[PDB]
Amino acid sequence: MSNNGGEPSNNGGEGAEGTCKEETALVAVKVVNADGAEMFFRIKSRTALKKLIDTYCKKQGISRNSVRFLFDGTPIDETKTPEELGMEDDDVIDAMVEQTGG
Repeated sequence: MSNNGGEPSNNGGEGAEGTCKEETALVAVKVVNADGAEMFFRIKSRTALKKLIDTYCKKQGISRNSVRFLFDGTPIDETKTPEELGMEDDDVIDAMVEQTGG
Protein backbone atom coordinates (compact mmCIF):
# COMPACT_ATOMS: atom_id res chain seq x y z
CA MET A 1 0.00 0.00 0.00
CA SER A 2 1.48 3.31 -1.16
CA ASN A 3 0.53 6.51 -2.97
CA ASN A 4 2.23 9.89 -3.35
CA GLY A 5 2.67 12.80 -5.75
CA GLY A 6 3.75 16.39 -6.21
CA GLU A 7 3.06 19.55 -8.20
CA PRO A 8 4.58 20.79 -11.49
CA SER A 9 7.47 23.26 -11.66
CA ASN A 10 9.12 23.43 -15.08
CA ASN A 11 11.32 26.23 -16.43
CA GLY A 12 14.11 26.07 -13.87
CA GLY A 13 16.76 28.52 -15.01
CA GLU A 14 19.20 27.52 -17.74
CA GLY A 15 22.14 29.67 -18.80
CA ALA A 16 24.62 28.83 -21.55
CA GLU A 17 26.50 32.12 -21.91
CA GLY A 18 30.27 32.40 -21.68
CA THR A 19 33.51 32.45 -23.66
CA CYS A 20 36.19 29.75 -23.76
CA LYS A 21 39.93 30.40 -23.54
CA GLU A 22 41.79 28.24 -21.01
CA GLU A 23 42.51 29.78 -17.61
CA THR A 24 44.40 28.00 -14.83
CA ALA A 25 42.83 27.03 -11.51
CA LEU A 26 41.80 24.07 -9.35
CA VAL A 27 38.59 23.82 -7.33
CA ALA A 28 37.01 20.83 -5.59
CA VAL A 29 33.25 20.28 -5.80
CA LYS A 30 31.00 18.06 -3.68
CA VAL A 31 27.46 17.21 -4.77
CA VAL A 32 25.15 15.92 -2.04
CA ASN A 33 21.57 14.62 -2.10
CA ALA A 34 18.69 14.49 0.38
CA ASP A 35 18.77 10.71 -0.04
CA GLY A 36 22.44 10.54 0.89
CA ALA A 37 24.06 9.79 -2.46
CA GLU A 38 26.98 12.20 -2.85
CA MET A 39 30.28 12.51 -4.71
CA PHE A 40 33.24 14.91 -4.64
CA PHE A 41 36.04 15.52 -7.14
CA ARG A 42 38.71 18.09 -8.02
CA ILE A 43 38.16 19.95 -11.29
CA LYS A 44 39.34 23.19 -12.89
CA SER A 45 37.28 26.17 -11.71
CA ARG A 46 36.74 26.94 -15.39
CA THR A 47 34.47 23.91 -15.71
CA ALA A 48 33.35 22.07 -12.57
CA LEU A 49 29.59 22.45 -12.09
CA LYS A 50 29.08 21.70 -15.79
CA LYS A 51 30.78 18.30 -15.65
CA LEU A 52 29.34 17.69 -12.18
CA ILE A 53 25.70 18.09 -13.21
CA ASP A 54 26.39 16.59 -16.64
CA THR A 55 28.13 13.52 -15.21
CA TYR A 56 25.61 13.11 -12.39
CA CYS A 57 22.61 13.43 -14.72
CA LYS A 58 24.12 11.30 -17.48
CA LYS A 59 25.20 8.64 -14.99
CA GLN A 60 21.85 8.61 -13.19
CA GLY A 61 20.30 8.05 -16.61
CA ILE A 62 18.21 11.22 -16.55
CA SER A 63 18.46 14.43 -18.57
CA ARG A 64 19.26 17.76 -16.91
CA ASN A 65 15.57 18.60 -16.49
CA SER A 66 14.71 17.35 -13.00
CA VAL A 67 17.50 18.39 -10.62
CA ARG A 68 17.98 21.66 -8.75
CA PHE A 69 21.66 22.40 -8.13
CA LEU A 70 22.02 25.04 -5.41
CA PHE A 71 25.07 26.23 -3.48
CA ASP A 72 24.56 27.56 0.05
CA GLY A 73 21.21 28.90 -1.14
CA THR A 74 22.36 29.73 -4.66
CA PRO A 75 20.14 27.70 -7.03
CA ILE A 76 22.06 27.83 -10.31
CA ASP A 77 23.23 25.43 -13.01
CA GLU A 78 26.61 26.49 -14.40
CA THR A 79 30.36 26.59 -13.78
CA LYS A 80 30.52 30.39 -13.96
CA THR A 81 27.95 31.56 -11.42
CA PRO A 82 29.16 29.44 -8.48
CA GLU A 83 32.73 29.75 -9.76
CA GLU A 84 32.98 33.55 -9.65
CA LEU A 85 30.64 33.66 -6.65
CA GLY A 86 32.56 31.05 -4.68
CA MET A 87 36.16 31.32 -5.84
CA GLU A 88 36.95 28.43 -3.50
CA ASP A 89 37.92 24.77 -3.92
CA ASP A 90 35.12 23.82 -1.52
CA ASP A 91 32.15 24.40 -3.82
CA VAL A 92 29.17 22.38 -2.59
CA ILE A 93 25.98 21.61 -4.50
CA ASP A 94 22.84 20.22 -2.87
CA ALA A 95 20.67 18.52 -5.49
CA MET A 96 17.00 18.95 -4.61
CA VAL A 97 13.83 17.70 -6.30
CA GLU A 98 10.96 20.06 -7.12
CA GLN A 99 9.16 18.14 -9.87
CA THR A 100 8.09 14.60 -10.77
CA GLY A 101 8.64 13.15 -14.23
CA GLY A 102 10.27 9.75 -14.56
